[PDB]
Amino acid sequence: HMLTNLVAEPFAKLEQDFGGSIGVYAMDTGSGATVSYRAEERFPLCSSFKGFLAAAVLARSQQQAGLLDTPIRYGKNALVPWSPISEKYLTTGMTVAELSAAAVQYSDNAAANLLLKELGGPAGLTAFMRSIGDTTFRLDRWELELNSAIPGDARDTSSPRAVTESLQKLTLGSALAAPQRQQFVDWLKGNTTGNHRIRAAVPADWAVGDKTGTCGVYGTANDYAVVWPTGRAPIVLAVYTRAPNKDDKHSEAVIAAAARLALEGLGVNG
Ligand SMILES: *[B@@-]1(O)O[C@H](CN)c2ccccc21
Repeated sequence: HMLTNLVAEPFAKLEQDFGGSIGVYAMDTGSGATVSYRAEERFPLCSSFKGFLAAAVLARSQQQAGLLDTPIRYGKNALVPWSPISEKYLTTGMTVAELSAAAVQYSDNAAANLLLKELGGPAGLTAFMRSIGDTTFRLDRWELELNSAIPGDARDTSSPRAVTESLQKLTLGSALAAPQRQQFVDWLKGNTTGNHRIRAAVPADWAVGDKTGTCGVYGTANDYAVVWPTGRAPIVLAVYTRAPNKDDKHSEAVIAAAARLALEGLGVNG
């Protein structure tokens, strides 16, 4: 507690202007100081689960040395909306590693569903998260049904805090072996969908990896990231949003602004 919210930031005004709710957890891994706002509330994961999905695949690859190289062929019926990479390889197949990279870096939905099947579905991914000590995360459905973002529905949700804690374990801690940890970091660093979210609050000369989520309804969107400011320890953070009405729009700018406030609250000069 002593190191949580040492410096208050105007998150309430930000979410009121947005017309919804913002949840933020940010950790300075050097000192343990944190910024926390609605951090234990549940928010829909949307596509943000795909980062943890790739981490679960990497964990399995520690026991299955041929897994990442395995070629996966799929039919047209596997190509659900927003599959920008896997649609280009329908006639050839893709490797497990390629599917994982596409799920992380392009939010590819066909890739995500194929990898979910490899792990035993939503319960298999949930079990992986339990195995690293995350008791909050739950995945319940597949793409695209998991994006419904219904107010009060706990399916396919986590909390900003648990997201940040799990992200820390996987990217900086010991939940993955060192080679797989760096592969997970590298996939996050190569994400293409997050330039207007946490990255927009991070100076260009700092390293950063992230995974976004956008549900398309209920103003529900999010991003989580690991950030390496030069000269100090890395920061891990998560920013999640939702809003009360089905046709409320999400805002990338609100996510970037919340990330800026989190970094300011931690005293990280940007
Ligand atoms: B997921 O939140 O990320 C992508 C991009 N906005 C996507 C598309 C369609 C459904 C879910 C998701």
